[PDB]
Amino acid sequence: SCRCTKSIPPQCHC
Amino acid sequence: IVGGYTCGANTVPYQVSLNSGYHFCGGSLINSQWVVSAAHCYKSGIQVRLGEDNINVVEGNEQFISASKSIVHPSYNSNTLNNDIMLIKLKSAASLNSRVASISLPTSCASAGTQCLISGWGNTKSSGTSYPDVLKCLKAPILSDSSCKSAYPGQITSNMFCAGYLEGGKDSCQGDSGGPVVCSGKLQGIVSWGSGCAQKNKPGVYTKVCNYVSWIKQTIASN
Ligand SMILES: [Ca+2]
Repeated sequence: SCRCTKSIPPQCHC
Repeated sequence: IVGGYTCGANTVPYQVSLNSGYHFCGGSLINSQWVVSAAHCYKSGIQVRLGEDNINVVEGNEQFISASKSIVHPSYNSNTLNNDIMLIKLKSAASLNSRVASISLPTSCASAGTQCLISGWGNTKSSGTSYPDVLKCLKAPILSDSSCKSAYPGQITSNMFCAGYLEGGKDSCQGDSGGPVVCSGKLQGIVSWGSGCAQKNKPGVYTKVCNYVSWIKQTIASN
């Protein structure tokens, strides 16, 4: 599912 | 941090802010010259900021030190986020005392139900965006593996653990990455990822530090 790292900015995947 | 509280100046002395003209990730001071953070926070030109509370104002007790080298775990996979851990060596040793202090590495892994403290300068909004000036804190429990894997089927490796609340409302969020998850005075986790922030049945996922103690020690010893 759409998951994102909690950095600024986030890095998202699915 | 969503649904947390203001820590209070210098109550989390091992917390660091990674800065590149703005705060982008957190980290934990493990000794006078080494910081532990998340591999995905890697970038060049990192300035480590210690002893911070209000990240937008110089209030006293701050130490700004450039990163000498950043060591991302060799097996870090940016797609799966497996092995999401990075070590940063400081150009100069930090001055330790009360306002700035290191956190200890664990001797054993933490069990489900263990209460931990998560801290950071990340988004305080589950929906929208609101970055705080001061450091936020959140007490959260480590969840069981079965619940963690039920929430994120096929995505949880042995190097990760979930912590937080299944009912939503309290969680780490963007800007908190790389930050500490401290339980019983030991660094047990690193803020890594999640499906959104503070959403129902989607707790935060953290790098399991106890699986990397040997690697951290051997790497520091060689650098
Ligand atoms: Ca400051």
